[PDB]
Parts: sequence; C-alpha cells; structure tokens
Amino acid sequence: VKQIYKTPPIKDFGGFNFSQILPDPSKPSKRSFIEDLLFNKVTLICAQKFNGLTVLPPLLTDEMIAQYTSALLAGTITSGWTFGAGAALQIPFAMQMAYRFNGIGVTQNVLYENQKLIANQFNSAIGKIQDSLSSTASALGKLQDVVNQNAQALNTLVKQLSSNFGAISSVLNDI
Amino acid sequence: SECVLGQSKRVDFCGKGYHLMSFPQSAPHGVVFLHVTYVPAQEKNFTTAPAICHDGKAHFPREGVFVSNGTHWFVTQRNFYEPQIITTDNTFVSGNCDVVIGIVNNTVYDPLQPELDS
Amino acid sequence: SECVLGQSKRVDFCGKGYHLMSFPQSAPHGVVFLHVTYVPAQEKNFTTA
Amino acid sequence: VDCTMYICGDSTECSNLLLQYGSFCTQLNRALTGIAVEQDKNTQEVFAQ
Amino acid sequence: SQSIIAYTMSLGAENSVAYSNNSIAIPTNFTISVTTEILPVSMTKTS
Ligand SMILES: *[C@@H]1O[C@H](CO)[C@@H](O[C@@H]2O[C@H](CO)[C@@H](O)[C@H](O)[C@H]2NC(C)=O)[C@H](O)[C@H]1NC(C)=O
Ligand SMILES: *[C@@H]1O[C@H](CO)[C@@H](O)[C@H](O)[C@H]1NC(C)=O
Ligand SMILES: *[C@@H]1O[C@H](CO)[C@@H](O)[C@H](O)[C@H]1NC(C)=O
Ligand SMILES: *[C@@H]1O[C@H](CO)[C@@H](O)[C@H](O)[C@H]1NC(C)=O
Repeated sequence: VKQIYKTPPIKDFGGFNFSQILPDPSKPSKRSFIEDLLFNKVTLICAQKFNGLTVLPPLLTDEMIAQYTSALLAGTITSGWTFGAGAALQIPFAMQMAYRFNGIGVTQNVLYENQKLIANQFNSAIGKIQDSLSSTASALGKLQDVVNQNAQALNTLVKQLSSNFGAISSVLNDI
Repeated sequence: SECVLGQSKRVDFCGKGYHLMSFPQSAPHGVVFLHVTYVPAQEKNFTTAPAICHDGKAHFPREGVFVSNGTHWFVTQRNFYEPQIITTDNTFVSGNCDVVIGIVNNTVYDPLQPELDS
Repeated sequence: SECVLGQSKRVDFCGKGYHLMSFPQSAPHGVVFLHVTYVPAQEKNFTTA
Repeated sequence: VDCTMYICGDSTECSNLLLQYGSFCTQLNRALTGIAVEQDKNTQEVFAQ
Repeated sequence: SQSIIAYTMSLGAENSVAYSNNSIAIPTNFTISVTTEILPVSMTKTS
C-alpha cells in the first residue's frame, strides 16, 4: 500500500466489532490483541554471537510491519477493495458487506434483512478464533518450526568445530 | 495464459488497477508484460442509503448503488458516476422498510401514468 | 493481494467456504490471515424442474 | 539411508573413524526424514481435501 | 551543502479517509495506465 490509512476515532461499522484486530493505543506497543498473542506465543536467540556468526537486524522493525498491517486493515474497513486498485473510496461497511454478498452470488437484500445477525456472528467468530489461539499451542507451528530448524542448523554448524578430524585437539593454536 | 489470453479477476496480478488486457514482448532470456489497467481518477462526496422505501416495500439496486447530489436521489454504477432516475427496472422490491436501518423514504416514478396519458 | 485487497473467486484459496474478506496480522517472521467465509448452514428437500 | 551403514559396513574401525567427523550422519538422516514427512504431507493435502 | 543523512524511513504518507455510515465516493473520471512487468524465463545456460 502506497499510503497509510487509519480508522476514524469513532467506531460505527453497523454493529461490526474490530477491536480484536485493530491496534490498542493503551499499551505502549501499537499492535492488536491477536498480534500481541502471536508475539507472546513465540519463545537460542540471544546466544548467536560467539565465533563469527552475526544476526543482521531486520530492515523493517516489528513496529513498521504492525503499521503496515494497521493501514491495510483501515483501508479494507473504510473503503474495501477500491484502495488496492487506485484511489481509496470510502463506503459504509454494511454496503461493503452487501457488495461482497453480491460477489459470492447471494442477493443484496438478505444482508440488510438481518444485518444484526451477521454482525453478531462475525463478532462471535472473532472471539472464537481468539479463544482458540489462546488455548491452542499448535496454531503457530509453522513459524516455530522454521525458527527451530534455523536454530538447530546454527547449533550443528557451531558444534561441527569440536570435531578434531584426527588432530590432537580442535584448537588451532594448541595443535 | 491469464492476463494476455483472457481477463484476470485477480487483484494486482496483471498490474495495479482493474486489468483490461496485456501485451507480451520478448527480451534476452526474459519476457515483458505491458499490463493495461483501468484506474478511477476523480472522486466526489455522495450521500448513499442501503435501500429506498416507496410504498412500504424496500427497494434495492439491481446493479449499482444509491447516491444523492444533496437533494435528489439517483442510482449509479459502482466504478463510474452515471446517475439514473430511480425506476422499477433499476431497483428490485423486497420485504418492508421497517426492518432495515438507514432506509430513507423516497418517490419512485412509474412509466404507467405517462404511458396511459396518451 | 487477492483475499485482502479484493474478493477472491478461487475455491479453498482464502479459507474454505465462500470467501468474503480477510484481515492480515503480523507475527514473528510470518503473517496470519483471518479469512471470513460465508457457509450454508441449514438445508431442505425441494422438488425442482 | 543409514549413514553409518552405507559409509561403514559392520566395521568397528570405520565407525570409530566416522564418529570423529561429527554429526554429518545425523544431519543426513534428519534431512531424509524431513523429505519423507514432506512427501506424506503433500499426498495428504493434495488428496485429503 | 548536500550530504549523506540517515533517518527513520516513513512508510508512506498518512491518510485519513472521511468515513461515515452514509457517505460514499463514486469516481467520475478514469485513466488507462500501462505498467511494465519484467519476468526472467530462461538463464545463461551452459555445459
Ligand atoms: C441534483 O440533480 C438533479 C437532476 O439533474 C437536479 O434537478 C434538476 O437539475 C437541473 C439542472 O440543469 C435543473 O435545471 C432543474 O430545475 C432541477 N430540477 C429540480 C426539480 O430541482 C438538482 O437540481 C440537483 N441538485 C443539486 C444540489 O445539485
Ligand atoms: C467490541 O468488543 C470489545 C470487547 O471485546 C468492547 O469493548 C467493544 O465495545 C465492542 N465494540 C463495540 C462497538 O461495542
Ligand atoms: C468527502 O468529504 C470529505 C469532507 O467533507 C473530504 O475530506 C473528502 O475528500 C470527500 N471525499 C473525497 C473522495 O474526496
Ligand atoms: C432430502 O430427502 C432425503 C430423503 O427424503 C433425506 O434423506 C435428506 O436428508 C433430505 N435433505 C436434507 C437436506 O435433509
């Protein structure tokens, strides 16, 4: 996204609740509750500086990535798909959901007939995914597995030096 | 296969914007695509309502959205401003307007009176 | 590009069911997508021609 | 592939010599196991849909 | 006297979309943009 979008101070999306996905100003870190849970869930990190190994810093700090995600969320909420294909155009979230329903072949009117039901279902689903992430430890298996694989590869590379390969000792100076 | 031989609905696949067509060109050990994209340019404020109530029955746009130039109400395309007079052809009827929130009372012209005027 | 910035018509791409929209979220060296999907719930017999 | 067996055929001396090299055999076995698990996951995801 | 300056990068320009429950933005004019996309196909194959 070329620009940065932010939701209006007042959150009136026709009963839709996005507090669980939007950043929390109260906490010092401007990240959403789900993002905070994901960060806390992930736990051979600070010991990677002994024998020439260095960990170059990430170009995009977690704050910048969080800002990008927040901008994408604000654009999607306030405009929909328009901001992703040119100038961002505002539209009520109810009308955006109606457009989506038309896109998936469902008639528009149905959404306006029970908008409260859809809003409640969306909020319940958000709460359910939050609870599942909180109470489930295998949800983030991919990232943890990748980190563990990198850490064990580094550890094996470091430990390979211990091998003497027939020498009296692995220390170059001593031999 | 997608952008050139057809129109791709994927977003940001055949370039940024609403893809219309693509043109391939060769290059040393590579290809170049000149993606043509429609992109909205000029925007404008408008007041819109989810539906219109005429005679106790909710009215929803068959294809478009309701907008208002301050006083009058029209139905216009989503990606272009082409206001049209509200008529039974433009919008379809459903239920009653007492259920939806945000519906605004309005009048819908009927061709039957001018047709019978003769 | 597809699920977030638009409505994907592909099947089982942005989550199973009729995709509507997705909300990206950051994570350590990764991303998380919350795909919203419309799914039919209650069915009934009908005689059709 | 059993790295110890392929390199050393029921030979105590060859195994003792390989033990000095390091954890090459363990790394190769882990890579092969990961490949097998990846094949199983590919089959499951492509078919068990 | 221009010189080298280090700074914290700005991730674009902040935008505040005028969103409300009964406000929309319907475009009135359009443009046709031609964008280039370069994609390698083969490489400097050798034997
Ligand atoms: C909103 O658009 C309608 C439709 O064009 C306008 O209604 C007519 O506008 C023409 C403009 O040439 C006038 O000559 C007519 O007298 C208008 N008819 C009526 C009954 O007012 C309307 O004026 C527009 N309103 C605004 C605020 O732009
Ligand atoms: C959304 O839920 C939070 C608690 O999870 C609540 O504080 C907030 O008020 C809800 N949204 C609205 C619009 O009430
Ligand atoms: C809609 O109106 C607001 C303020 O009235 C303005 O800031 C905004 O730019 C308008 N919409 C567009 C697309 O410009
Ligand atoms: C349709 O009818 C059959 C037999 O009458 C029944 O088994 C089936 O459950 C019906 N459909 C649904 C969705 O229940």
